[PDB]
Formats: sequence, C-alpha cells, structure tokens
Amino acid sequence: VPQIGDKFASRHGQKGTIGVTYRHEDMPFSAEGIVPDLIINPHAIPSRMTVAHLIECLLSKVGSIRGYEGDATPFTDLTVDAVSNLLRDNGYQSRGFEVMYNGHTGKKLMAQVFFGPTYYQRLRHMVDDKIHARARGPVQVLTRQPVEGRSRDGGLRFGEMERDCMIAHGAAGFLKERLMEASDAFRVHVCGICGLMSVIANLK
Amino acid sequence: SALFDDIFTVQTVDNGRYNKVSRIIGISTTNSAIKLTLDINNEMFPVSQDDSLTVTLANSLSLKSWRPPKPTDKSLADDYDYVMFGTVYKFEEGDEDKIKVYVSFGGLLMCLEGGYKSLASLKQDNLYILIRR
Amino acid sequence: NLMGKRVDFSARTVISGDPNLELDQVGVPISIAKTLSYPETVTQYNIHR
Amino acid sequence: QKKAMSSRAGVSQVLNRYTYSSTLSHLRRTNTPIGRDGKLAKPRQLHNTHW
Amino acid sequence: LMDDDPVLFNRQPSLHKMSMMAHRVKVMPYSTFRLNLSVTSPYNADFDG
Amino acid sequence: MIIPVRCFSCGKVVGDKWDAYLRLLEEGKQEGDALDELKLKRYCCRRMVLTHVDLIEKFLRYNPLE
Amino acid sequence: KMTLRDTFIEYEQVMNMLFWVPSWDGVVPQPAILKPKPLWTGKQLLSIAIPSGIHLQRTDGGNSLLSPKDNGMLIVDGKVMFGVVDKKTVGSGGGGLIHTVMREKGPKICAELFGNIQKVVNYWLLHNGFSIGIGDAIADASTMKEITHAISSAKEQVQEIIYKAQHNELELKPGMTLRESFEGEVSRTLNDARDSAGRSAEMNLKDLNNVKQMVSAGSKGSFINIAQMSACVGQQMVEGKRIAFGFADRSLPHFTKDDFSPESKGFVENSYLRGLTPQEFFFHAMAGREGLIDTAVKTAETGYIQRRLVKALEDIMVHYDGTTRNSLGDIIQFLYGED
Amino acid sequence: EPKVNIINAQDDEVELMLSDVNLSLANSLRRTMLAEVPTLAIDLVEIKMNTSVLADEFISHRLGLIPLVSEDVEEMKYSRDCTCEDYCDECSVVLELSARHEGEEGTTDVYSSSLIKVSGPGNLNVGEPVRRDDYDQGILLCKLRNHQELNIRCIAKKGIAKEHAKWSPCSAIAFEYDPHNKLKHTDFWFEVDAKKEWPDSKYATWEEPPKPGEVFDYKAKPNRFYMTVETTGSLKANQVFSRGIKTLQEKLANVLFELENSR
Amino acid sequence: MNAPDRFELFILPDDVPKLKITPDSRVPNCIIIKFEREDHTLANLLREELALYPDVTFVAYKVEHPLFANFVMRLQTEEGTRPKQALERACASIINKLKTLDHKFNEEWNIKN
Amino acid sequence: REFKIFTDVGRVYRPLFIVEDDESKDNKGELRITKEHIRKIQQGYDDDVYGWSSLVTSGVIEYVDGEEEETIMIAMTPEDLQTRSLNDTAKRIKPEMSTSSHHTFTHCEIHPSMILGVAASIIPFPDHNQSPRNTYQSAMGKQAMGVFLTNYNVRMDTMANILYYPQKPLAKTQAMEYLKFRELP
RNA sequence: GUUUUCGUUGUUUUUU
Ligand SMILES: [Mg+2]
Ligand SMILES: [Zn+2]
Ligand SMILES: [Zn+2]
Ligand SMILES: [Zn+2]
Repeated sequence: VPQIGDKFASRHGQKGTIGVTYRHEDMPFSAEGIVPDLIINPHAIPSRMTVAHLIECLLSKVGSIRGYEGDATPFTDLTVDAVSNLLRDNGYQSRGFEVMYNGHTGKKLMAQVFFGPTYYQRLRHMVDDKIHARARGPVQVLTRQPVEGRSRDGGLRFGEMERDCMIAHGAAGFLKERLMEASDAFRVHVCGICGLMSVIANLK
Repeated sequence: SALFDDIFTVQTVDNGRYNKVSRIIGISTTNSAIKLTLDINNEMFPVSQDDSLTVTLANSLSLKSWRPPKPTDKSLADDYDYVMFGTVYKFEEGDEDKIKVYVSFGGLLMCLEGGYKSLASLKQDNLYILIRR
Repeated sequence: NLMGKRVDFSARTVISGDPNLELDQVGVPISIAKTLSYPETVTQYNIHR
Repeated sequence: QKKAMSSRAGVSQVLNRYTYSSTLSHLRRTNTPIGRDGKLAKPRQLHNTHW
Repeated sequence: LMDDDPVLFNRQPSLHKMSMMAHRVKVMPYSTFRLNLSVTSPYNADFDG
Repeated sequence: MIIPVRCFSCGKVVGDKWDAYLRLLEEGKQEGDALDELKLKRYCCRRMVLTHVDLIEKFLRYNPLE
Repeated sequence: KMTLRDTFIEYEQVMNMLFWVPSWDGVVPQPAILKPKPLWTGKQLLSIAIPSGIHLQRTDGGNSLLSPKDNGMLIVDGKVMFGVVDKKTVGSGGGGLIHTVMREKGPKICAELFGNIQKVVNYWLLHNGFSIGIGDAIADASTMKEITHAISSAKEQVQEIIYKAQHNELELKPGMTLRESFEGEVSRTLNDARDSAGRSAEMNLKDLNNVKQMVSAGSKGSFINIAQMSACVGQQMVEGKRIAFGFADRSLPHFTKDDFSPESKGFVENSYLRGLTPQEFFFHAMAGREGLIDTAVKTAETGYIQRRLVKALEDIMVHYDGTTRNSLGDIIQFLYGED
Repeated sequence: EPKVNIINAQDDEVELMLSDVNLSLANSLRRTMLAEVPTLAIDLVEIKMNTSVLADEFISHRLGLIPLVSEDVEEMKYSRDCTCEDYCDECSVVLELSARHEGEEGTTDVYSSSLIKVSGPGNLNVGEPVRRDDYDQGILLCKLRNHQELNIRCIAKKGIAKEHAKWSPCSAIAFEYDPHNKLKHTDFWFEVDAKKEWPDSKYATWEEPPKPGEVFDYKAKPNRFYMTVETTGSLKANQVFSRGIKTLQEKLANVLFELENSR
Repeated sequence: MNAPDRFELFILPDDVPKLKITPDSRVPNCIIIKFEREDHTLANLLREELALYPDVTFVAYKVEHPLFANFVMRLQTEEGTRPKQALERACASIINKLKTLDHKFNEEWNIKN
Repeated sequence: REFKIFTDVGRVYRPLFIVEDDESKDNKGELRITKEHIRKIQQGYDDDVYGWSSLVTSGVIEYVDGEEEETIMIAMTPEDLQTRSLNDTAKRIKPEMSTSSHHTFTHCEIHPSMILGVAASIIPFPDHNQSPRNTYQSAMGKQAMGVFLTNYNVRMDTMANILYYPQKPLAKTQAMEYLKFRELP
C-alpha cells in the first residue's frame, strides 16, 4: 500500500516520491465538490517542460466525460484547440481550469485549478526497503569492520571525500571515533627497541 | 493634530500592471506648485481626473496591538472618505521652496512636493493622510 | 580499508520535504532515532531521565 | 571454463518477469560488445542511420 | 537518539564542504528524512528517491 | 481485475454494475450513454468503469488444482 | 506574489499569519489602510516576519524614489519602504539579505528568518494558491504568427547563405573556412530565429499568465525555456555544432543530397506546444542523447580530477604565525590571502 | 437566522440552499458530513476456508469497502468505548458468506447478497450490505471456477470516514456560493476576457446577475450557500446531514465541558 | 515502518489534555489554547465566531503540523471579557446556530418530499 | 561505379511501402499498395491467402536495410508521396520544397510512428516532450509496476508483482492496440 | 545461559 516517500512516475518522465498524504476533508474541492487523487509540483513544467503531459490530462478529462478510450499516437493530426472546444461542449473550461475551494475553509481559491485525470504508474522503488539503521551489527570476517549491504545489516561506507570535507570542517574527534569506535580498533604491545609488533603479549 | 490641510485637483491617474491600485497625480486647488501623488485603492475609494479631494496631513489620529476599530475611539478620519496610514520615509529638505515629502503607506507611495515652510512641519516619521471628496 | 571503511551509528534512507520544519533539523524516522543511539554517561543531573 | 580469460560475459542473462514488458522488450535487445577500451561517444551517440 | 540530536549529514557525491552538514534529529514518524526546502539546494538534490 | 467496491476518486457504490454494463455493451451500444444509464455522472466514476481491466477470466480458465 | 503593491489582506488573515509568524511580538501594527475599511499590505506582513534592525537599499535599473513599478528596494529597520523583494536579494547572491544577516546578525537569525518566511508563505499560498495551465503556456495568435514569420525570414536568410556558399559568393570570415563559415553563420541565423520567436512569445505573456509569473518569480525556468516551449525549440546544437548529414550527403533518407536547408540539418521548426516532425524529432533526440552522454562521460574524469587535486594539497594550513606553510614548515605565503 | 430553501430532495442526492450562515460554519458542517458522520463497514474478516484464485487480503479489503445499511449506527457502541473483551453484538455486527461452484465449466458469481447479516444487536438494523437495490443481485464479490469455495465471517464495527473511506457516508459533497463571483473570490483567469471565458453556474438563475453599474461592496460577506449531498446507501442524505450537525454540536459541547473542566 | 497511527487523531492520551490554556501576557487579556485531537473544521469555525465578537481583539489559530490532528489558537479579547469566556460564548452561539440549522433543514426536508 | 548485394546473416530490414520509382505512371509518387490490398488484408485472406508475405512478395511492400536506405529517398507520410505545389499553430512541417520543386520518393514508411520502439509505443504523444525525458520514460517503463503474466501464481519466482486493479490508460497509441495494453495495462 | 553463530569469487542488471 502506498506510503509517504513511495516512488512513482508518469508517462512523461515525471518522476517523484510521495511527500505527504492528506485526507479528503483538508484538500480543496471543485464546484461539484471533486478532489484529486494526487497533487504535483508546478515547478516541473518550467524545468522539465512536459507539454505532452498537459495534452494527456486534457484528453483524459475529455475521454472520461465522454466515456471512451482516447488516442495519443505520435505523428497524428490531432489538435489541442479542437479538444478545448469539445471540453467547452462538455460544459467545462476549455483550458481545464476549475475553481478549487480550500479544504480547510471552503473558500474559493483565487486561481482556477487545472484539474483532471492522468495515467500514472507505480514504480519498483519503495521507501521502507532503504530505511536501515546500524549502531552495531555483524562484522566482516577479515576486516573486523561493519559489513556492507542492507541485507546483512550493512554499515555506511564513509567515502574519502566525506573524510576530506570533515577535515576541512575541523572534525578531528568526530572522524577519529568514526575510525576508532565506529570502525576497527585493536590494542597491541610493540617493542621500544626494534619498534615492531614482535612481542608475545599476555595481559592476564 | 491636522498639521497640513489642502485640496487637490487630480490631473493624471494610472493603474497599469496593478489593478486594485492607481497612482494619482494632482495639483493643489488651495495653492499651485503643491503636487500630490498617491497610490490609492481605486475600488475602495475611486477618484477620477480633475477630481477635487480634501487632503489633510495629521501627525496623530488619536485625539500598541491594532484592534478591531472601536467606534469609541473617534478619529478625524471619520470626517473624510479615504484615510491612509503611512511613514514619512524622506523629508526632502531640498529646493528653496520645494519640500518633497515622500510617505510610504504600507507600500502605497505618496509625493507631496511644494512650499518649503508649508511642508516643513511634515518632518515626522509617521503620517495620517485624510481625504474627503 | 584504510582511507575508506564502514562506520556504525550510521543510517541511510529516503529524503522528504518538511516545509514546517526548521532548517537545521532533519525529520528522522523512529526506526533510525531508535536503532541509532548515543552513550550518555550517568551523571548526577541525568540520573533521573 | 578453462579459458575463463578472454571470454565475453552477458550474452545470456536471466529473463525478467517483473513486468510483462520486462520479458518482451527483454527479448529484443541488441548489444555492441566493444568495451570501454577507449571511452568514445560514437558507440553511445545516436546516428542518423539509426532512424 | 532523541529529538534535536546533532548528527552528521552526508550525500553522495559530496564536492563542497557544505555537502557535510550537521542537522538536529527530529524524531518524527515516516521512514524518510524530512528536511527544509532551502537546505536541499546546496545539496543540489531532490526527493525523487 | 475486479472493479473496485468503492470509487477511488469519489467513493460511490459502483461494484454492482459490471454485469449490467456488459448487458448494455451487448446491444452494440455506445459507451458514454450506457455509462450514463449506469448512473455514472462524475467522469471519475465514468472512466473507472470505462477503463477498468478485469483479468480473472484468463485466470479462471486455468484449470485449478481443485 | 506577496510583496506587490496591490496585495490586500483582512484582519482575520492578518491575525492568523501573525499567530503563524514566529517573530511576532503579539503586537500587530496599524494597517496602512484604515478607512473606509482597515486593510493590510504585503510589505507590513513581510516586516512582521522580519525581526527589526535590518536596513537595505538598492536602486534597481536606475529606478526613482517614487517607484511606480514597485521596483528598487528599501527596507528600513525591517520595514520595506518600496521595492518588491526578489531572488536577487532573497537568494544566495552576494550583498543580499541573507548576506546581510550573515554579516550583521549571524547564522541563527538567518535560520529564524527562513522559518518566518517559510511558514507565513505556507499560510498565504495555502490560502491563495498559484498554479499553471495550458492557456498560460500559449500566447495570442498575433505573436504566434510573429514567431512563424521570424522563423520563415531566418529560413530565407539561410537559403541566401546557402546560395552564396554554393556559388562561393559568401565572403570568407576571419579564421572560418567557407563551408564551415556557411554552417556557422546559418547556425547563428537559426539561433537568432529561435530567440526572436521566443522573445515575441515572452512579450505576449500576460499579467495573469503564470508562465511569465514563474520566470519573474524565478522559482524555476528562464527565458530560453519559454522560447523553446511556446515559440520554437530552435537548432539542436550538439557540442557547439549542427546536426550533420549522417547518411550519404543527407541527414535522413527523407531529405536529399546536399540539403543545406535547415530542416535537413537539425534546426527545430516547432515548439514543444506544437509537437515536432519525425525528422526534427530525431534531431532533438540527437541533442538530448548528446547532453546525457556528455553528463555520463564527464562523471568519471571530473571525479578523478577531484580526487587527484585533493591528494595534491592535503596539508596546507595557516599556522598560528599566520604564514601558509607545508608540513616541512617552508612558507608558501607569509599571510592568508595577503591579508 | 439560518435559512434553507431546499431545491430538491432524494434518498441519496439532495440540493439545498442554506442562506444566512457563515462560510467557515458551512465548510465545517460539510467536513462533518463528509468525514465525521458514522456508518458501518466491515473491520474484521476471518477466512475459514478459501479455494478461489484471489488473495484473501483483496477480498477482505473489498468487503470492508462495502457500505452496510446503517440508519442506526449511532446506537452501536465503539470497539474501544464498549468494555467487553473480544466482540459482542452491541459493538459488532456479524456477517457470513459461503459460496461454491460445482458445474465444472462455468463460474459462480458471489454477490453482496451472499453476505448474510447473521447478527446485529436487536434490533439495530446495521450490517446488511448496501446494494444498488433489490433486483440488483448485490455487489459482486468473487468469481468461482470448478470446485472453488468462499467461506468468510465478518465483524463490522462503528466507524467514520475519518478513519477509513470504507466507513465514508459520502463520496463527495458539492459546496458552492456566489454563483457569479460577485464577491470576488476567484480571478476568472482568461486569455481574452473574464466573463465570457467563464461559464454560468446552475445557480446563476437563483441569485441575481450582478449589476454592471453596481460598484463592488467591500463589506458584504457570503450569505447564501448552495449544498449538494449524496450518500452511498448506507445512510440517507437527511440522516448524514442531521448526524453531521449533531456531531459538531456535541463537539462544541465537549469543548465547553473541557473549558470549564480546566477551570 | 515508522508512520504514526490513525485512531489517535481524536483519542485523548492520559498525559496531554484536550484543552491546555496558558496565559498570553504578550498582550493583555490574551491566552494560548492548545486543542489536541482537533483540526481546521472546528478551528476555523471558532475563529470566525470569535472574530464576530466585538470583545475579541485578536483571534487566530494554526495547525502547527498537518501530520498531527491538533492545533493551537491564540485569543485576545477586550479588557472586559476573558478569552476563555469568549470561547464558551462562541461555542454556545454555534450550538444555537446548529440547532436552528438542523430544525430548518428537517422541517423543509419533511415538507419537501 | 559499383554495385553490391548482401545476404549475410544479421542485416536488418524494415518493410517500406513501395512508391513507384520508375517514372512511367501516376503511381510514381504513389503507392503500389492501395485500398484493394488493404481490403484483402482486412479480410485476413486473399480473394483468390493474402498474408504479410503476400504484400511483401506482391512488390507493394519490400524489406530495406540501412545500406539500401542511404541510397533511397523515402516519403515520411502519405502526404508527400506525390510532389506537392495556412498559418496553423497546431501542425507539423514537411520538407519545404522551394528550390527542389520535384521529389520522387522511392518509398514511404508504413507509419512514422513506427520509428519508435516497443516501450516507445506506450507514451502518449512522446513527440511533444523533451527527448531526454523520452529516454527517461523508456528507461523507467521496464521497471514500472504492473501485471506480468496470467499464471503468476504457478510460477515460483524471486519476485512477483501484481496490481490490484490494472487500468487501461485514457491516452492510448494505436500500436497500443497491437500491444494488447487493454489486456495487460 | 547471561550471552549467543556467515562468507566469498565471478556474472548480470541496477539505483538522484
Ligand atoms: Mg539522489
Ligand atoms: Zn624489539
Ligand atoms: Zn468516480
Ligand atoms: Zn462490545
């Protein structure tokens, strides 16, 4: 079942995750009291520039009102203006705008909202398959360090650029404990003459 | 508290990009060379060209968290038609007899340019502008 | 293994927008804030909590 | 297997049934096994002959 | 890990030292990282996963 | 497969119309007028029935273990 | 949408944002408009979220003191006199308001003002809302035909250049060979076509048009974006070049040999509204794949560049003396930035 | 002072004209009827034996979505308000289903008629599944192949749209006012002109068309509010409306209660 | 695996109250009221009702977080009436309005069908 | 001064509608395949079978490779077959035909929308959006959730995903019809 | 019984 953070995409490259889920009463409604299933960011259009998404939504409204399957074959002779005229014939605004009424207040939102159906697709990426926290878990047999992989309680591999940025950040103790307590740490007994680990050691 | 009093005939008006506010420019009926330019909410108190408006510049309307305006507090404002609160943001101590008092009423800009001493008392911070038709 | 190696008390997850949240905070899942922990030494002031 | 070296890898792969198209399109790939020995954009860039 | 706990905050890649930022943990539900919009711009990242 | 019990966009009782919808289809009938006959007024309810894809008939034509 | 001169708010909404404003002292100031009805302006609402003690002043485009366009900029002690706040001041630009709070009050105050503006904007847009529509992306037919004739005139200039080159009447450019001069000048001409069409489309953008409102707001998008969506995409320039004749002396079998005219060499004659012909669709595919491959390739080299540069100077530190030295103590510079 | 002139009425759909009320109050009422009006929906499903080719979560969730005739859902006690361990009839109506197919080549169509109300605290007629109507054999639930069985028991408890759309008394509620934008609440965004690009509502005939000469009165407030309420059959339009009104009344009463409770 | 629960949107926990009033000395005769288990439906209604009260000098509310069914409402009244008392008055006024609404609706429903 | 025939395995061909290239008839600049052939195909058989190989071997449609393609001039749509001789902002553009007053296109594609791919035949108007976004669509289409096979249950696979309520898109292509996307949406 | 026990090579595809 979808949850905040779940990944989805359109048929126009329009990809994103869920940011928040709101119930029926809080989101604005139409003159007929109709609310959308989903809400998107306008900022995609200036940047991502998906005109075909607009054409798809318009044709979707027209088909849903008229009750038939709309065609969107590329390199065809369809014209958006005619679809707008038909939407006028559908008794709806030719450019698809319609007054929303703030769900919290019922007040007519000043702008008329372009509001209608679109065909979207669920995507394999979920949120809860990546949530993964590790304070201490299994360690690799050789490295004596936290294992890698969300399957086996993997640890966060601290990249070298992260080290460099921490160094520029003056994080001496923080990075040290990341390499001392959060990473491998063994104590040994070395010689003062040869200066090597060549010492049979026994604490007890 | 009515420091300055005058009446102006409106020579030009323009809304342009803005729809609810027009900048209006007029000459004073009482004395020429007294030019008044004010941004006004048109639909709330409309004026037109050559319109004669009774302008009053007051230092204090009380004769502080703003409250629903109680009728128990009488205002010289009630004597006028459009009343607008602002801050005198530059007292233009410039020409020999042209003080150019600029007052910003929350964004609505006003230029009262005219007589040196006639506008000298307007060397204040805030201001009330009061308009009869 | 030396200039790059894994650490503990580290988590990696999705990011979401919180317009009502402060700039210098991250909305942390209860899973992350629970599994990840800090060792607080028992002192005279924190003994109760 | 003895000649593990100098062997091409990927010509046969597990069929995906995540979705129906994950099979159909999967059955109509083509590949150019040149390798990144020399990066180049010509093996990756669309050409008019690809029309 | 309580609320307002300072934690190192890391994204890959991390070019500028401003890509390492210490945010206060705000223990709140959902399994994402809830952030301010403005703090995302220096990261030059988005919530597309 | 299987029309939703409740209309996703709206929430109207819609489930007990599928057989009726097929009945309307059989007489070489237009789609929109038939949907209107099905009391489908909101075009959300309208395309929910118009564009539903039932799939159990292929699943059921599999001979089950029992 | 908020700072504008003709933005008006009523007692209830005012009081609600005041409760929303973290930096409100419980004291609402006197509304600028009082009679025949108390009304409030965007500037006062801005100043509410702003803690006092901040002044800014920037003449914009040589604007006057009476600011008829609400351009310019003047905040006094946290109160905006004139001028609409823009991303040139609220963004990351130097000398900006964020710069100002950095160099006058500190980072905590900037964090506070972020929350202030963010929550008050959440309220105000939640209650107003701003969107986009197809009618916003379209301009009246007059500008559409201006676009069409601009493209046609550019095509005629292209054909003239074709004729001059094909009869060597094209005068040689300095450091630019005859055929390549032809290609480059036609490229310039067709880019001028796309930009002229786009500027016409931008001019026909209206006040309620959320497209020009988007760019003026600057939350995203730009001039060339509108130019491509509404007017025409323009030539698909790959690595600063023109789509060549991929086949034998032709870019497509639908075009002919030496088809020097724009349609056979990658100049887009459509906008994203109109949709593109299959040939020029394939040309835009050329440009898009060019961009994606550029990014993908640049990844690895930019990476190793970064790593080797980090390795290069990993220990330069200004010592307590103030001199920049190495771990050997040999001074690189006796002082940081000479100062 | 609250004035209504009901344009039209029906079991599910009603068009009302609530005049002389607050916009905030009207929206609060609309929200209350949309979410806070209780109905009955299946909240627990036991599968005793199932030989179909569909997931049991599928059929269970669908069964929850089924509205139940709930004119008396108020008398039903909540699963948390009722003190009994497990379920009793007073807080839980039991439904039953048992269907088979034997004809080899064929399919048994399980309908909401098969959902048999086998409990319901006498009387409290809640739990019988809503349908289109009687001749309609019910909401279709499953399709049975050769030797396939659906045997299910169901527990329905009092609930609201706020906790699940399966308890939702309404699909959507239409709320309107000022049928000519005479109060200036929307811009009439336009490419050419504002009045002609934007149509005239079904309530344009009801209120006066604004006088072109008449300058906008900047003090008038929305007073006449048009309402359209529809139900799914679990409740009736009048029932939902009255329940919403009374529920917001008791909400205010509890607000009072806690006000003098604190003091 | 971390999202919050749904019945808590109206079910009162033992530790926190439905109504938590604290004095808002920020302006005289002002208080801050924390309504748990609440949202815009009652909040905007009470806000408008108090705004219609002449004694009420400041009235506002805010749902501090949409991911929590709760809100807080700041209420200042004139020097005569207390914010809490204005709140009971607003609640009772909306009570009587709802009574009239239900009565008129029921009457004309009966006469209609 | 050369000529070359290729029959080696691996050369890929597309069926081109055969516009008469020998200038000896009005069908020059028109299609040998006509509504007679279309009707015969619509029958599914021949009016004494007319299959796809029937069209191919009838000389009205032929296979072409890229090496052949660069030596042939092809018409895009049925509009520019016959060499032709206002101000609409909702139409596309064919070659200008200003100096080259004549064009004898030796062939025409069955459909320009057939330059697409199996995934590309899904997008509603992929020609009104940026090519990078078209590529992103192509990439994401294979990893989009849906319903893969009818007997998913009898298969014991590492991962299986089935939608509760598959829905046919409101916006459709015509190659969609061939893809049976109503049946596996 | 406090405590308490999995890994790698190679291969493919991937993820802003
Ligand atoms: Mg990322
Ligand atoms: Zn030694
Ligand atoms: Zn619907
Ligand atoms: Zn009980």
